[PDB]
Amino acid sequence: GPSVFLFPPKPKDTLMISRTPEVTCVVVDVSHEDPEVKFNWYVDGVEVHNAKTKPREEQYNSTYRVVSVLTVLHQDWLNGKEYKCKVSNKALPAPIEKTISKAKGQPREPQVYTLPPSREEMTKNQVSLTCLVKGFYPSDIAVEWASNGQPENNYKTTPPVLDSDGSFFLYSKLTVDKSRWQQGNVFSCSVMHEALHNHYTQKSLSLS
Amino acid sequence: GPSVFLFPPKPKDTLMISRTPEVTCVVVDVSHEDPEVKFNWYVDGVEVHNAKTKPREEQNSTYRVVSVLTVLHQDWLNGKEYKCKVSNKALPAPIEKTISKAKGQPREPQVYTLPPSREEMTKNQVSLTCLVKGFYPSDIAVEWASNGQPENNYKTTPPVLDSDGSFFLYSKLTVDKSRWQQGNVFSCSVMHEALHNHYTQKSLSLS
Amino acid sequence: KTDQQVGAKLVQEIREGKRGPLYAGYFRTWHDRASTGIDGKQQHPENTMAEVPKEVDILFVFHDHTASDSPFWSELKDSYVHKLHQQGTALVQTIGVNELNGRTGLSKDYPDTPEGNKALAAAIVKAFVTDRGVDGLDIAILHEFTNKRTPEEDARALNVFKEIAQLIGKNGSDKSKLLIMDTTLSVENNPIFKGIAEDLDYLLRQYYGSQGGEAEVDTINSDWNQYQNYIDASQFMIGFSFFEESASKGNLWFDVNEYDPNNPEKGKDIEGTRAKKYAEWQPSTGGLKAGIFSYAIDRDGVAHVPSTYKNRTSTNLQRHEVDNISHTDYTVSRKLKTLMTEDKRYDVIDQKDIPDPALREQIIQQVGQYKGDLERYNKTLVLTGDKIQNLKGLEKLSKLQKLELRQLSNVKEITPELLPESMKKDAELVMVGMTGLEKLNLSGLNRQTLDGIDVNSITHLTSFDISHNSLDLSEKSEDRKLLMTLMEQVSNHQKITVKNTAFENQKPKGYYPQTYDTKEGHYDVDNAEHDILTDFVFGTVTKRNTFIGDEEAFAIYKEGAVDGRQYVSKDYTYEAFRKDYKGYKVHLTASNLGETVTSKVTATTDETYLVDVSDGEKVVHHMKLNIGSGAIMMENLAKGAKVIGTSGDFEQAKKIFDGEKSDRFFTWGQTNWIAFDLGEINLAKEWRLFNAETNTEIKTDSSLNVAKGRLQILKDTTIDLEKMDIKNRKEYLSNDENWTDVAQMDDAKAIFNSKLSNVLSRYWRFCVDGGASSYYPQYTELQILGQR
Ligand SMILES: *[C@@H]1O[C@H](CO[C@@H]2O[C@@H](C)[C@@H](O)[C@@H](O)[C@@H]2O)[C@@H](O[C@@H]2O[C@H](CO)[C@@H](O[C@@H]3O[C@H](CO[C@H]4O[C@H](CO)[C@@H](O)[C@H](O)[C@@H]4O[C@@H]4O[C@H](CO)[C@@H](O)[C@H](O)[C@H]4NC(C)=O)[C@@H](O)[C@H](O[C@H]4O[C@H](CO)[C@@H](O)[C@H](O)[C@@H]4O[C@@H]4O[C@H](CO)[C@@H](O)[C@H](O)[C@H]4NC(C)=O)[C@@H]3O)[C@H](O)[C@H]2NC(C)=O)[C@H](O)[C@H]1NC(C)=O
Ligand SMILES: [Ca+2]
Repeated sequence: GPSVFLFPPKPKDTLMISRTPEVTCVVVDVSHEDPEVKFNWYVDGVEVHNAKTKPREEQYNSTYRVVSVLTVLHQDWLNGKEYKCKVSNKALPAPIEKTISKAKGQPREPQVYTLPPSREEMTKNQVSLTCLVKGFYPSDIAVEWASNGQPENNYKTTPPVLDSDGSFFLYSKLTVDKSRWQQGNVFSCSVMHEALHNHYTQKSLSLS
Repeated sequence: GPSVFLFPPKPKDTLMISRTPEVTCVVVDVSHEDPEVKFNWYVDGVEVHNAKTKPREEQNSTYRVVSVLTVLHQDWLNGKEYKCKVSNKALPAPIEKTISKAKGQPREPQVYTLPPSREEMTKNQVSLTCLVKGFYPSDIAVEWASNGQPENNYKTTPPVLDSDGSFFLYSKLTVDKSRWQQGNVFSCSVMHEALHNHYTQKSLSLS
Repeated sequence: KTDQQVGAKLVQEIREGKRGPLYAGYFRTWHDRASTGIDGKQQHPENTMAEVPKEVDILFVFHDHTASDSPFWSELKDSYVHKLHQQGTALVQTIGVNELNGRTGLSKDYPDTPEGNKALAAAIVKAFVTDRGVDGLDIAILHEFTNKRTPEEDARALNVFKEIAQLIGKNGSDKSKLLIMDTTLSVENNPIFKGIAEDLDYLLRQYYGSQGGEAEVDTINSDWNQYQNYIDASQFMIGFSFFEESASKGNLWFDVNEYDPNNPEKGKDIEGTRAKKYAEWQPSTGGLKAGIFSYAIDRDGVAHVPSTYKNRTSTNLQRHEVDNISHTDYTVSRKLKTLMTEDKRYDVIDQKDIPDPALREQIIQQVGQYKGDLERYNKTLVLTGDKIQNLKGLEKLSKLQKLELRQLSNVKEITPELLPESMKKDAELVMVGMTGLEKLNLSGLNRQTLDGIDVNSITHLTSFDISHNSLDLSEKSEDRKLLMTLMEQVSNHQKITVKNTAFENQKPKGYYPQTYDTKEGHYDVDNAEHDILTDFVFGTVTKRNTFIGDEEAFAIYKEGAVDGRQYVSKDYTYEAFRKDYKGYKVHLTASNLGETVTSKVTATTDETYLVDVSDGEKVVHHMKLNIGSGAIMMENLAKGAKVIGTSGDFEQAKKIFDGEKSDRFFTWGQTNWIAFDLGEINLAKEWRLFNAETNTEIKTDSSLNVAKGRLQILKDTTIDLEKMDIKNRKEYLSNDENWTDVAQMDDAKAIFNSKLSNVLSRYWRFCVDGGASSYYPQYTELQILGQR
């Protein structure tokens, strides 16, 4: 029978004014025989009709997937309102109801520290610019890098890790050619979190 | 019905001669009514009889049953498959779960210790950082030390897949700023199959 | 003679369609008793290909699991083919497309080059046709879900396939061999089909499981609508599948009956099966189909696993009695073949349909040999030669799209009861060299034109009747000039009377004019309502573009006559002819650049509008409309304005001056401001704010609208913000003392427009003072409207 999965918005989208956050609802293993899938969306038990259902997508022979995407208001999400997705189908005994809301708990402001390469790494053609973000709660966060106003894109960020004080921390690691580091270019580590002013801070990192 | 989880050995145990690595097999949600749980263990599809089943544990009216197979360091590191097979009356067919070490050219970790940020030095506790990058497979172990004694107030990130196919992580030891400024030496120990004797140490002191 | 000289006669008589409707079946090699696996062990002893009955016209050898050194292949070549040929069953070898495209097989042994692909093709014919001892090749080109084939792969496949078509098939060196494609791709996503269709004997479309709609054949009819442009219906074959053993979700089609615990033989009943549906199904157009085929004919008669097992899987496997292997009688196959051959549509065309033997011959060669083809054929029919006496039976070609009558010298009469009903719905009618024709009656066929009638070759004409058509016989019409020739032809043999030159009672159809004249309309300031559609975008035309503006012009049109004989039907109302201009909308952009949708304009003040008139799907007319003296078109002076400061995100503020409403500006609060620079001083006459709900990307509720705000200009008329330090600039623009209000907003309108007192200002600021709710207010676009 059909299953339902309800995914929350990307944390950057909830926190940034330039972006529009979305709750997404996926129905998998839909039969070819009874294909009509009706979605109903609720925000604190209040029906909303502004959702946008994408058409079916054959996964394998005679089995489809159906996604519905509800745009959310930044404030509603951040105030921890419940988003309920209700799915109906002929091959269901009763409709399926899945709910998600934002992680509750006293927010704690992230502390952002940029760390330069190790002397030992400077023997290599590419060096590692590091950004430490610690002491934040909840674990919803987004980290990006930049340089001269342009996005730097060759980076990887660790998942949040629970620290011993109940808060979270992570590391992001931008990799750059040593040449660019030594020439004295400035790099920026952008952190986005609900407990920051305007959900945003930037720390810089250049050669001393 | 009953579920099965098969956990690999702790990477330090596979890599250190002082330690004995173990594959562990856990059966959860066993009913009071049909409680008999038989385990069968296989190493490259070859049955082994040296496993050790611990008795049931009420985790209501539902038990948990753990079976622990000791492994040989070489077998694990040569990437042999460990299969755990579970039988029960409340199972339609037996459950078979397998784990092995990730196959692939091993790559030696590069260990770099990073001192606190200038900005963190305004605080009563500061973060000593250890970056380990470019290692494969992702089985690794990181510890801290100072003056021969273990430092224990640290957390390490899970391995993260880098863009070049290797792994990296960060370990973050937290110390009182006083101890950092007084010029004590700290060590970041890394244990991995691609290191000589599966071991290196990088130092970190005030500069 | 030989196994190859017998097989050539099967292929020939199959290709020429002498078998009636065809039944075919894919036999799975690994269910023949001769088949062996890689370990050289027998796989299934229960069945053999030799037992396939004569009702199976074509047996497809479908290979997997059978090892390539198996004794099966010798048995197929040396034993089965001989046995099957004796009853008149052809063998066809099925190979996959990956055999051609480089992915597997002999294609990885030959380079993807013009010469390499040719040599490969010949290697494939030898490997899979000549050496296996069969009568043809069937390429299987299926839908990929995951590792979709590269355009380079499909292009190769086609090139290899076309080379195979040179060796075997209808157009090959060796015509003793069938060439077939089976597929699961629609024409739109099947580029190989399009390229090879001309060389195929059959396309075999697999339609296992439901194909949508009440009768579960939507996809078949929709697909055929495309297939018919590339192949004849006589080449088209649809397939169902039998129940395969141990089939999981993804291969459960329910094309045959389910297991019944009280009737072991239910699997052999074809009543209420998709199999019977496909046997019965025929195309709407083109003609009767070639036949049907089954997948896994070795499973003929086995009941389907019950619906309750519909979602069983390879891991989660719930086996059933019907998953066991069994000998088959091919009971279902023989019932489905008999059904089709007993269908009355496949009855041949006889003298009861078309009496004239000469006409019957030609129609058969062109449309098909079955009664049910006549109904469906929807292309061209060219009738020629002096043997045809009469055209009786031609009326049965109801869907014929074009009829060409060429040099039919013994045809003396054409009446409307002879021609097909398609002639009343604009089918083409050509006639050239009708030297024996004396009477041309085309009355009551709604002919909108006389095109196709070569009047000069109709040299023995004595009478004609083209009355009760939809012709425009007005003075400057081509159709009148053709009528004049028809009358001159008649006048050569006898005096022109009414009894031999009927052309009256025309009801010409109305069309919308393609272009309207008025490019610049004008009204006085008369304080009256005017209608832009009635005044400027009006009128109806004929098929020959004769313009009738109004009722009065239609009256004059009706009074028209040839030789004092009124040709228009008297009982034909203007209401019928005229176009109603239904769903025509008028889009009006003022000098304000404000937009409205209305055909009405009350001429109260001086104004100029740009007018775009829409039929409903497209704009049919543009023009300007000056009310009175007019007004000079304003421009948005704020378009592409430079943001110089804001209380919020700097980059987001720039989206108020991009000219779309596809993104919004807001802040984490109920108040914000954006200061901006038009670059020069210009005369600002009005302003316009497009509020939150104007968003054309996310359907935005009006509760997110700006309720209150102020537009402002800088006080210091001539200050150089150019030369100011960034830090000072922000402090300066933030400080309310430097700004004078020039406009107020007090309404959460979707669009807010007000006038300005001829404001000359380079620098501006728009402050949001409050929202329509607690939700932080948004807006999408800001215009400052005036002259440069
Ligand atoms: C999806 O459905 C379509 C049909 O539906 C069509 O498309 C959909 C989307 C809708 O639009 C429908 O309306 C529309 O009709 C399938 O297409 C036909 O469908 C049937 C089944 O429905 C297929 O039969 C299966 O075929 C495989 C083998 O298939 C060969 O051909 C395929 C295409 O050409 C290709 O994809 C395969 O890889 C394979 O190709 C070959 O590869 C080998 C090397 O691997 C090579 O030597 C061959 O020369 C080459 N052959 C070619 C190119 O033709 C067959 O294995 C299947 O049977 C197994 O499973 C059955 C139960 O499901 C079971 O009863 C069978 O006995 C058999 O199972 C096994 O038996 C052996 C021996 O005893 C044992 O060793 C195995 O362990 C055991 N295995 C398992 C797991 O059961 C089956 O007959 C047709 O291929 C296909 N095409 C035609 C022309 O009919 C499409 O295949 C479907 N997709 C999937 C993933 O199922
Ligand atoms: Ca905009």
